[PDB]
Amino acid sequence: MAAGILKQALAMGMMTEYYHYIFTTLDLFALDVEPYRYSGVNMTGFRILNT
Amino acid sequence: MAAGILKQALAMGMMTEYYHYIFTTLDLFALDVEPYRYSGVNMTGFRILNT
Repeated sequence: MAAGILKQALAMGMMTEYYHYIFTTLDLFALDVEPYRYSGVNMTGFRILNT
Repeated sequence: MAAGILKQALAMGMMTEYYHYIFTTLDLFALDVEPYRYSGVNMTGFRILNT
């Protein structure tokens, strides 16, 4: 769902330095983040997998 | 070139209601505009082809 909602957020001009998103999911690290890392959004979440 | 520079402008957070782009090209009408019409940017140009 998070991968899906991010695409919609991009389309909507909401992936910028103005927005900060906290993600509840522990599988945050599984998300393709290539489309968003250059934009300046803040995405924070948690990870229990000890990589 | 215009099709190409628009993609870069989107990536850069520059296809929004704040920006107005005038295009010199007469083939403006040939551009896939599906990625940009919902965003609020202003794109204006000319067309000599009498459609």
